[PDB]
Amino acid sequence: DPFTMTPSEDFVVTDRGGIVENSHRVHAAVVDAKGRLLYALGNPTRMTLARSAAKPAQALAILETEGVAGYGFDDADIALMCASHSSEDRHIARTRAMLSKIKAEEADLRCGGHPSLSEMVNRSWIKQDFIPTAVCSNCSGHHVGMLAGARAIGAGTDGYHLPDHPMQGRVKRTVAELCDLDAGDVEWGTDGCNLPTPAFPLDRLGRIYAKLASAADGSDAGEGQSTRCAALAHIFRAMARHPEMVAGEGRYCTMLMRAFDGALVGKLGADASYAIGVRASDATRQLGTDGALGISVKIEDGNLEMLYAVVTELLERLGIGSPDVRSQLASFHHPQRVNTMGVTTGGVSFPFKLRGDDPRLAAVAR
Amino acid sequence: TPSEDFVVTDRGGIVENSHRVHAAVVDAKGRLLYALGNPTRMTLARSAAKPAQALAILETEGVAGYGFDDADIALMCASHSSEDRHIARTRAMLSKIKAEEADLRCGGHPSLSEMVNRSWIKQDFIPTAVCSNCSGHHVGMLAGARAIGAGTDGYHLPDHPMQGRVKRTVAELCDLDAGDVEWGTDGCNLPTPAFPLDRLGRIYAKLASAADGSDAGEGQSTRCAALAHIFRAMARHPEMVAGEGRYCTMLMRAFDGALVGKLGADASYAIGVRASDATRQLGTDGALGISVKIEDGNLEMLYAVVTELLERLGIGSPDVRSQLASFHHPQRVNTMGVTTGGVSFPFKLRG
Ligand SMILES: NC(=O)C[C@H](N)C(=O)O
Ligand SMILES: NC(=O)C[C@H](N)C(=O)O
Ligand SMILES: [Cl-]
Ligand SMILES: [Cl-]
Repeated sequence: DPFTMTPSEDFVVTDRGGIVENSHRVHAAVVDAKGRLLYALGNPTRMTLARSAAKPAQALAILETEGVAGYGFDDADIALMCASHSSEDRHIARTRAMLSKIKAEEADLRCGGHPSLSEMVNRSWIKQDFIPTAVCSNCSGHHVGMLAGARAIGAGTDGYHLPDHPMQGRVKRTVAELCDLDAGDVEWGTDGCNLPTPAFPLDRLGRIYAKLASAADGSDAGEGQSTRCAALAHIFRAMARHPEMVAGEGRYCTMLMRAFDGALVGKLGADASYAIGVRASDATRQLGTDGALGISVKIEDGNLEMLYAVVTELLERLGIGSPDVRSQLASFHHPQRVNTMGVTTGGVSFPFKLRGDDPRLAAVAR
Repeated sequence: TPSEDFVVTDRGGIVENSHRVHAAVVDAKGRLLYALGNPTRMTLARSAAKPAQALAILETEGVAGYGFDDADIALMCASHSSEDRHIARTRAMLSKIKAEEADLRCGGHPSLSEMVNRSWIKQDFIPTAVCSNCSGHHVGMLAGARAIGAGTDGYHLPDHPMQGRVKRTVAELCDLDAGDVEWGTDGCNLPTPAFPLDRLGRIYAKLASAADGSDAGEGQSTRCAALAHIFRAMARHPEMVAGEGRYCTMLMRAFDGALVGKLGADASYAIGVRASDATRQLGTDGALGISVKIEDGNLEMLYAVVTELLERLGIGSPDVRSQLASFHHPQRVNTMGVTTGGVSFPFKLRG
């Protein structure tokens, strides 16, 4: 019965010959520039570890640290501070360039190597028996930013990654401020790169990216801006102009931002979160808001292939982009289900229902 | 009405991911003894149905003349890691039936073992049909085709007599009518069945029950005798069923003949447990079957839940199950060696 559909039924499902294989619960929030909730799937206020979808907010703490401007970080450097890069050689090279700009060494990094986020890079590493190091971390440009901030204020580079360090005090404050949350409403764990990483309600992730895109609109319009809005507009512009620094070739974030060519930024969080800040457009206005928009997504079970499918389907349902823009993401939207002899064995479907109904139909966030 | 049963991973006490678990524990006739989630969930068994499909091969007239041995039969029940020793046995079995690799209708794929696949990548190796994790099963299907004079071209299509036999045999083992088993196409290009999750447990209860009756000298039909043979072959050659470091191999080695277990792609699992003090404490006087499906398809979580289930059920000693400790509580350690989180099992088995 379609007249009693509920948030708890918001799934992305794969099939084999029409028989259900796997299904994945979806949570999504679409918010305006003040964080007002416009559309939802699942539980839009789910307490969620943002993971690297929080890196642009952490990068604002770096950019607002007195003295950092003196180092001459350029837009590509700042995109790398916002990144989960593929450890391509240009990412490793830019990390070494940034270390030189602040006169630090790779031994000053407290993040660690891992297998590349790109299969193609990993394949090359395997052939050469290469063991990744700190400078290869997908979060290396962010760790260099944190080192830069520590040096700028005279705090010292030892322990920049620890919560008692002044840089982490600044990060924690800035994240809660961008979310419009009290400190006790943001929880903190330890990330794969060994930095504190925040958790907060999923819609406030959307809220951070609606503020990024709104700042981009204020800047493009020539409006006087606070130092913070100017810094948010700089982050937006850096990500959108250097999206390959944010991820890498073949990566969803890079292909999404190239496709939209300035109209939005997007960023992955590990274990299948996603965030998008959408500049004001005919599409946002048709959706019922006069400003910018933020979108945030979490796949409950952590599946990345399903995340990219769902995010792409969500952009289509919200009317964001053109069929031709979004067709650049078609391999993510409808993942190949082809067996070892080249026969198509099934596919992906999206039995979820965006909600903004009989008044008696309860939408219990689940 | 199924309850909400999850395995949950956390980072610092904060929920990261959660995975819905379905499980059925059944006795030798298939009566439901304990459950998680929806124990009758319609579920693609994938390679957890390989032993049942292998019974069709073993029951085919003339197949006994090829001289397949127990390790060979274990390969027919396998999702092996494409180790060089699995490749060699696939070629050996092709020689017993006078076939060649071109006769195979499965395709190569990245190895189920990460270590094997990195070895292949380092050497620019392109896997072929003989490397398929289901190669031994395909060689069995070729064997049955040749045995009845069916012709080896198209042994994998539903209208081939071998597939007619497989289709009929799966439903019989499940105790289902033909129309209660649904069929899709597998990664290896064979038909593959879907049926209620509890019937998967039932198949494996029948495997273990046949082993019990064989070990006791009982009046066994030809079918029970072959089910017993399948159980013995898997328990005696668990490295053919999977490979080094693989959960099924380590589970079966740990238990040393008391059970068999088998993985299904997209995170199904089946165990047939021979009658024991453990099963008697669980309230049944014969063998027992266990089947499990992680709704979202996560394998790490599957292995964790299966081992937690063995512990809840008291199957094995604590010493035996501690051999699976790395699967039971997967590592949650970051790139700098710091423990960042863990796995929890906030569910209760319902009886
Ligand atoms: N892209 C990511 O979310 C990576 C994550 N920040 C980590 O270090 O584990
Ligand atoms: N292990 C498996 O279930 C493999 C599966 N039978 C396939 O061919 O895709
Ligand atoms: Cl497939
Ligand atoms: Cl981690």
